[PDB]
Amino acid sequence: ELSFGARAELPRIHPVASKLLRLMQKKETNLCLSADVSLARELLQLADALGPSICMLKTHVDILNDFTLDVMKELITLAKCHEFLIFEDRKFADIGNTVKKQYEGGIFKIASWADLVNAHVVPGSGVVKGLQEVGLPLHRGCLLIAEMSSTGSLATGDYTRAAVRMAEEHSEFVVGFISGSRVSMKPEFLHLTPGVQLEAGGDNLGQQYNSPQEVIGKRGSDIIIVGRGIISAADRLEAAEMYRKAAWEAYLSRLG
Ligand SMILES: O=c1ccn([C@@H]2O[C@H](COP(=O)(O)O)[C@@H](O)[C@H]2O)c(=O)[nH]1
Repeated sequence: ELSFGARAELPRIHPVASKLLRLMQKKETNLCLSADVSLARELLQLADALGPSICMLKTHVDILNDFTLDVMKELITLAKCHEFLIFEDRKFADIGNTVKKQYEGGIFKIASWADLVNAHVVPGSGVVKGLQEVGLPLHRGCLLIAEMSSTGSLATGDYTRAAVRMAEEHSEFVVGFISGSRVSMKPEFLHLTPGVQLEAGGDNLGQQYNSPQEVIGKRGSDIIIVGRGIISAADRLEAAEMYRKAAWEAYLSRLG
């Protein structure tokens, strides 16, 4: 079991994964902020204040009421300044020919600003092939959704195994997983886990929470993704620091 810094140097590492792992090690953070807000100003103020505490900022561009490409330029300035990646949680899930256009084009031009995107595996490997046609030339990476945090998830058993095989067969572009646990035994792949809070509970629409210690320490994931546990708190900086310290110590204690 290797440190993030050592995993950044693995022979088969993807450049996006390497950049991420190096800044995780440098900044002692394995926290991804889920910036689930509707105002550009709030997104940018969170990115600036929490930038030092996070390895990654996850977006849902399609809920920003005042999206423009200039907002994403300003977010990139902050990502470069504070050293974090931008992950658009778009969950591409269509045929290859369609997702290529949804990734490159339209109003959002996701591929122009997102270091990482993700995809569901249910359509078969054409979803990855279509994305990679845009993402490989743009030096991007992708995460496959192997497990989900929500009640009634069908991403279990053979489905999870299919996601791992699809990732391991598209390693030029796929850099890891959305999962609740370590699902790949190959250390070149990242594991990012949403459904994380310090306290037990859930929401009223099927979200289920587990703690950083559970998902990083016991379940062997790499990165926690935290939305409301930070966003709904009064002091979002202190909340981010609490989640960062929790995830980082769970990782260290796992390492030995
Ligand atoms: O299995 C998954 C994959 C993605 N997300 C996303 O991660 C965030 C979780 O936010 P919260 O429940 O921490 O507020 C949301 O943006 C949600 O869309 C999940 O919650 N579960």
